Amino acid sequence: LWAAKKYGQQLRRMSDEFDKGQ
Amino acid sequence: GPLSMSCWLREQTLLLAEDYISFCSGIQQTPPSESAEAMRYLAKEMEQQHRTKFRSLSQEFLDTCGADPSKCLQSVMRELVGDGKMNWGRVVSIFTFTGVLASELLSRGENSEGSRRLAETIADYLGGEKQDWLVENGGWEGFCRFFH
Repeated sequence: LWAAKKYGQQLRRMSDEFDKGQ
Repeated sequence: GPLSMSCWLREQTLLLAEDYISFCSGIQQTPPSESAEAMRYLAKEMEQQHRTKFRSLSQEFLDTCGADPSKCLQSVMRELVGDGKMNWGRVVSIFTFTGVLASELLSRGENSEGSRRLAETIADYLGGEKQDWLVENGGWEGFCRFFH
């Protein structure tokens, strides 16, 4: 696991939560 | 044509990114467009919901990236959507993250030139690399209506 993938996955999870509330 | 549409989408996105970044840089001005008003609200909502994590990520990012934050941001955006899927929520997170990044660079004594480069990176990526998805979803006017 390298930095860019770490940060991308973190942002992905927060985006998914944002969709759950929208 | 595809080139004409991409150029237009890139400019529309640049204006939007520049406005949000300025909004995050202490400047107070009325939103220039309905889409800007929407992005200001939504991207700050996402920040408020994850403020500590965004702050920590921005500082890690800038401390591991080095010379070219724009290049590093392209790699993050690529990995964010690395599962082939694209949606407006992921777009919002790109704006939220870049807004925090821009604010951190200003806190560290950098000039507004770095802010502009990040805005252009967002514009090139969404308006160029993701032009087909943007178009099929109605562009930034579709973004506005999707979030009512």
